[PDB]
Amino acid sequence: LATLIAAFGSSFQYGYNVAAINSPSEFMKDFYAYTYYDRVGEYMNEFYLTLLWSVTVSMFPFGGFLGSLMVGPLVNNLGRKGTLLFNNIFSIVPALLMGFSELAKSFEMIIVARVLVGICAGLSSNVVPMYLGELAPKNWRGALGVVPQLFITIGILVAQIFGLRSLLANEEGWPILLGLTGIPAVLQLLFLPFFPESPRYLLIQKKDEAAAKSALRRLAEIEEILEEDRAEKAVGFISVLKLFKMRSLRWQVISIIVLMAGQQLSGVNAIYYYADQIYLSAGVNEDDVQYVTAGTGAVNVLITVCAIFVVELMGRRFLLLLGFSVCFTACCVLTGALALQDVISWMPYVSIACVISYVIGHALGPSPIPALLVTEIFLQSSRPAAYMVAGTVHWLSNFTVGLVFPFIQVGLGAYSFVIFAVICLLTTVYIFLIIPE
Repeated sequence: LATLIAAFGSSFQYGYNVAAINSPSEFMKDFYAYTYYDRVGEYMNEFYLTLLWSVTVSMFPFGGFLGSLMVGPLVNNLGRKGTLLFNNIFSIVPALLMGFSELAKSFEMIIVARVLVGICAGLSSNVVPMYLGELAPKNWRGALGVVPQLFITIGILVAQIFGLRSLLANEEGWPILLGLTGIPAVLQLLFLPFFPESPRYLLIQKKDEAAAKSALRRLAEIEEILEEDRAEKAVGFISVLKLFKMRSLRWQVISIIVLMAGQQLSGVNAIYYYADQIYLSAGVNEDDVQYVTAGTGAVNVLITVCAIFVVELMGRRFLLLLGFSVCFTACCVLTGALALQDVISWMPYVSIACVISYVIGHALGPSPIPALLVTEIFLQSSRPAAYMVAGTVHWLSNFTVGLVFPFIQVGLGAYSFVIFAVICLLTTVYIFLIIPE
């Protein structure tokens, strides 16, 4: 039960690394600045420290983009569980890199570690539902729709409570907080080895029938069912180019690009990355920020443990529309209470509610649904190529929002969220006019 739950818990390690850089950030930037003139001797420019931190944060979703490309040759060779072991021992390297980063320097042990810890996440985000998908029985499969998403939300919360001002978030304790991401990796390297392998991979790729049957009975019925990896071999798979070329799939491709971009450019990760800096940016006391972000993640989990049943029962289109609308109206009123701060103390309580109300709205339609629709609206042939398009749009949008947002709230100030409302509005219009159930 516990190890069964901790088997797919690689999603937790993703959720951890997303918010893991929010809390220590204040104490971390100092580490950059004084390390700089402890070598060079001159102070680092105010902008370049902001440019360098934007890199630290945005290397993670960039690494995921690279790492998500490798999932194809890896699982076609190493296997599902095999690849899952590969990145785990490979996840220890960036983990201890940040943990011992206290010793030498940030320039490598952090930034180069962030891209390396991103490769693991972008890689597992495919393999994990892939490994769990082939193991699951025929009829009962899709119960995993919001299930790993729940673990991502917990990872965010854990990083926030461990990133509390009191516990690991401080000058001396932050490397322990960063390096703590390797603990569930070394924890998974224990329980997973005696977990069953992939039956579909062993029979088809490895051509071993005895290896497929033995792991099947743990759970020639399913054995002959795997002949659908033969029938599908003749059907072939559409390329990424032919996706755009096909007039049949155009309003599909256009939609997932809009959904994946809209989801990420909505500024959802702009929060979990920058939440500490976001709350400070309006009404919140320097002490209160570390406490309120921890609550924002708690709310996020409560909505996610809800939306698992809500997503399938309430429909695909409505929840999607309702979400981007809430995320739109929460941006206006926020940009908003940020704009005029003279009404304090009346304003800041509103701003905090706006961030919470945004999280709630995004955690229903915008976050879970787009990934689901790609599996549905695309045929088996175009499904592998469709995934890559959606994936590339997701990570690179995630990349840019993590990149530009410090410069946005620096440049646009209290208007920082105006660009997100424009996105939410444009997305809500598209998913209204075009996308049906």
